[PDB]
Amino acid sequence: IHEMEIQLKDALEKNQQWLVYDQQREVYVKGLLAKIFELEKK
Amino acid sequence: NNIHEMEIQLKDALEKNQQWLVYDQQREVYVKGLLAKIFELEKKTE
Amino acid sequence: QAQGPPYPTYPGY
Repeated sequence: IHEMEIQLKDALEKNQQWLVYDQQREVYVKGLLAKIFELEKK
Repeated sequence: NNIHEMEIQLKDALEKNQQWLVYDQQREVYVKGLLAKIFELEKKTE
Repeated sequence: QAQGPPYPTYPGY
């Protein structure tokens, strides 16, 4: 069918987006954790 | 069947995207905690 | 090809 052919790439496209977003978010979270480490040094 | 290979395929992707959503939602909760800690520390150290 | 998260739960949650 073609409703699921669409559903499939919709799902796969969204998945690749998650991977991209995740690595961006992880850089952001590491930054917050690093800032806390620095602030704790004081 | 090609139809079955595509559906097994869709189910896998949907599951993985739902897992990513759960994971990211938990990260967002964790982030709120980090931001609160930073705010507290910044006023404590001035 | 599709990938899920590194862990089922986010570290620290």
